[PDB]
Amino acid sequence: GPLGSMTNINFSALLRGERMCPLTREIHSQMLIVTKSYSLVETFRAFPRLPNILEIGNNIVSDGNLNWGRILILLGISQLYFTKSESESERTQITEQLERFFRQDAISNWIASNGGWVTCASLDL
Repeated sequence: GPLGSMTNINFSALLRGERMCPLTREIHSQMLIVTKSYSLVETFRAFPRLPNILEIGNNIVSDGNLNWGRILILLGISQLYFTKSESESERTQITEQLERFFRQDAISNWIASNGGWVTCASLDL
């Protein structure tokens, strides 16, 4: 049979911020730029203690639009939750919640029709 699905971005490597392939490393850099530029640390305090990244991602497309900045905001929020986590169970759930968001057909199709993650990595922020 054909090759089964594989992740485009390694979200576990992204959020652990250690070993990363070049594309994931550049997305990480972009995520931190957006985190600082949009003061995400400050707004993050108003989010719930218990992460629900799928809900947050679906909130950010509630108006029916998507763009790479919104994706980087979602990642940056996910990173703040991941950093604040105190168990491997929570960290795994955050990563699984992220993967579930990006595997939704509309999100996946948007990424593929808007230049892929390489185009995200290449934005001049």
